[PDB]
Amino acid sequence: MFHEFRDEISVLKANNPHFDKIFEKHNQLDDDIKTAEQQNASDAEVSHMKKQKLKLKDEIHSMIIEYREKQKSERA
Repeated sequence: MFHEFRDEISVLKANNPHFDKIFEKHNQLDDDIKTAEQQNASDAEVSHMKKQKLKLKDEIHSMIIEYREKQKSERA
């Protein structure tokens, strides 16, 4: 919810060269969970897809962790 969670996560993670793979794979999950949530072909299917969301999110969120430690270690 913090500014650095949407501004640091969307600016550094949504614009970093790694976003290509980290965001494409992550954006795919959110695309598979939403496409599955549209009709909910199967609760277990829609609930299993989300499990990959927070998982594929950890990589996007984890990037910031390494970004705040590199920017503070490299810049600070």
